[PDB]
Amino acid sequence: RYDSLLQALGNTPLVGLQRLSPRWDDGRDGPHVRLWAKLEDRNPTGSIKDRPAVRMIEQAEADGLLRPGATILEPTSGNTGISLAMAARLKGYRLICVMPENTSVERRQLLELYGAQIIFSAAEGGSNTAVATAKELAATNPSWVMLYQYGNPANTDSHYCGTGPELLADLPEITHFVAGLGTTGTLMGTGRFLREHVANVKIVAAEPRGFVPELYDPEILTARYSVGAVDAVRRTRELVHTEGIFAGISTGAVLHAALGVGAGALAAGERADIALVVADAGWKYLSTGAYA
Amino acid sequence: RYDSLLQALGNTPLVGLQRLSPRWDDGRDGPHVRLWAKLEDRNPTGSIKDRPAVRMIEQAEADGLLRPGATILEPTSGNTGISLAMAARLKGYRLICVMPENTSVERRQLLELYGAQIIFSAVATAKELAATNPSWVMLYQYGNPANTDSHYCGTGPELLADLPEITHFVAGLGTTGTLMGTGRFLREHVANVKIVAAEPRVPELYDPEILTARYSVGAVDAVRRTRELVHTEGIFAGISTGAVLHAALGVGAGALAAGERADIALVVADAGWKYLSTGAY
Ligand SMILES: O=C(Nc1cccc(C(=O)O)c1)Nc1ccc(Cl)c(Cl)c1
Ligand SMILES: O=C(Nc1cccc(C(=O)O)c1)Nc1ccc(Cl)c(Cl)c1
Ligand SMILES: *Cc1c(COP(=O)(O)O)cnc(C)c1O
Ligand SMILES: *Cc1c(COP(=O)(O)O)cnc(C)c1O
Repeated sequence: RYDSLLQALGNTPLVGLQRLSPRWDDGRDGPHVRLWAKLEDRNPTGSIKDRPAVRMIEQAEADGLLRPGATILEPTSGNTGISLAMAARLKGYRLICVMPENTSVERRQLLELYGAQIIFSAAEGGSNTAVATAKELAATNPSWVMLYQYGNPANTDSHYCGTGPELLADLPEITHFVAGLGTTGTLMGTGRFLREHVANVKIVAAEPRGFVPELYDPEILTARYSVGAVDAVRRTRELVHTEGIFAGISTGAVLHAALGVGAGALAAGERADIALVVADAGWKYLSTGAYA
Repeated sequence: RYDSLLQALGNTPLVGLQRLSPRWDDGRDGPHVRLWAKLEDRNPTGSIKDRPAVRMIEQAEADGLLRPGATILEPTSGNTGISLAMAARLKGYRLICVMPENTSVERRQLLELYGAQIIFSAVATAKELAATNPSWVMLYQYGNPANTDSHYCGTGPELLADLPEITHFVAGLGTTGTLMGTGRFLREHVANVKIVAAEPRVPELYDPEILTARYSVGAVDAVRRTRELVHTEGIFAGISTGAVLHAALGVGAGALAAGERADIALVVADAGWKYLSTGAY
C-alpha cells in the first residue's frame, strides 16, 4: 500500500502478445519471436510521463530549486503537463504549461481540471515553438521554475532506475526494447540500463515521419524507424482488435517498429523477445476520430 | 509477467488519502480517521467491471454454457459492456449490448472500437431478445453469482491483505456484486467491520443482510466530491467515486466526532475519461 497516488507509480505489467507476435511458441518452423507490452497507462495519470515528472519534481526539491507555493513552467504536448499537474496538486505548486494549440481537446480539459494554466503556442513549428515560447516566458519571470523535460537528467534517471530494472526482472531473456523517441528519456535511461546487463540487446526508436533534445545520446540506439501517421493508426487499431489493449497513437508507431524488428528476426530464424512500451491509453485520442 | 491482457486484472493498489482524510495521524485530539482508495481503474478496460466480466465468461466456459463463436447478450450502461467486449474480442465471441439512450459518447465509441454491437432501450429488452434467441448467451450481471464471486475471491482478500486494520468498506451499489462479494468476505473475516453503500438519489444478487449502512447521494454532491478528489488527491475518478467519497466522508466525520479510530476503504470504480463529455469536469 501507498501513502499517496505519487507512490502508486511504476511496477507496470508486462503482457505477452500471443496473437500479435510473429511466432509465440518455439517449434519445428523455428524459434519464437515474441512481443511483450509494458503497460505504462497503469500509472497515476495514465501515462509513462508520471515517471520522469515525479522524479524531476523530487530532484528539484532535493536540489533546493522549489520552495513551497512555487510556480512550475513546462512546455508539453500534454502528457508531461498532466503528470506535473497531478504532482503539483499533491505538493502545493502552481503550474503553467505551454502546449501547441492543435492538441486534442481531452488534454486541455484534463489540464484545466487539475488547475494548470495553459498558454497555447502556435501550431506551426509544433513542440519547437512550445519550447521556445516557454524559454521566453522563463526569461520574463525568473521566479518560475522550468524543470525542462528535454534536458533534465532526472527524466532519463527515472527510466534507468525504474523502467529498465522492471524490464530485466520480468523479461531476463529480452533481446530488443522498442519505444517512441520524444524527450529521449525512455530510450536513453532504459537503454543504458539494459545495455549494462544484457549482452547484445537492441534498442530501437520509433519516431514520427529540428531541435535535438539535450538528453539524447546517439550511442544508445541500435536503430531508428520513422513511422507515418497511417501506419501508426493502423497498428493502434490492430492492437485493440487482436490483444484488447486500448492504447494511444504512439503505441501504434512503436508496434509498427516492433513488428518490423519481429518480421526480420522471423525471416532470419532468430529467437526474439521484444519488449515495447504502451506509453498511454486511447482515452485522450478519441476526439481525433482515429478509432472510428 | 502475463500471457494475455485478461490476466493483468485486479491486484489493484490501495492509496492513502492523507489530505482528504478527516485525520491522517494519531494526535492529542484523538485517533486517526483514514480514507484509503482502491483504484479499480487499474484494470484491462479501466473499470471494476473487468473482474465480474472475466469471471462470468470463464465460469460460463467451464460450465459448458458458452461455445466457440457464440453470441453474448448483456444489458449494460457501459462498463460491463466494455469489459465483456474486450474479453469477447480475445475469446472469439460476438457481443451485443443493450443500453439506455443518453449514455456518454465515449462509451459508445469504445464499444464500437472493440466490435460490440449496440442496441438501445434495457434489462427487459435484453430478456425478451434472449428468449427469442435461445442460442445467445446472456451472462446477466444482475443475477450471476460469478459477479459476487469475483469480489469475494479478489477485491475482498486484496483489501484485507493491504488493510488488515480496516473498519469500514464503502462502494457504489449497482449490480450489488461489489458490496455483496467484498462485504460478505470482509464480514466473514473482520469482526465488527462496516459495509456501506452509496446509491444515486432489485438485482437477484442483493442480500439484505450484508449492508450495515446505505446512503442516497445526489448528483450535485457526487460531482462536487469527484472534483474535490482530483483537486486534493490528484485522482481523476469517475462520478460514482464522488458519491462513494461523499458517503465515506460522512462516515469518517462520524468516527471523528465519536473519537473512534477508523480505517475506511473506498472503491474508485473507474476514472474520469468516459465522463469528460458530460461537462462535470
Ligand atoms: O514523443 C511523443 N510524445 C511526447 C514527446 C515529448 C514530450 C511530450 C509531453 O507529453 O510533453 C510528449 N510521442 C510520440 C513519440 C514517437 C512517435 Cl512515433 C509518436 Cl507517434 C509519438
Ligand atoms: O451502479 C453503477 N453502475 C452500474 C450499475 C449496473 C451495471 C453497470 C454496467 O456497467 O453495466 C453499471 N454506478 C453507480 C453506483 C452508485 C452510484 Cl451512487 C453511482 Cl453515482 C453510480
Ligand atoms: C513522452 C512520450 C513518448 C516518448 O517518450 P520519451 O521518453 O519522451 O522519449 C511516447 N509516447 C507518449 C504517449 C509519450 O507521452
Ligand atoms: C458497476 C459499477 C459500480 C457499482 O458496482 P456493482 O458491483 O455493480 O454494485 C459503481 N461504479 C462504477 C463506475 C461501475 O461501473
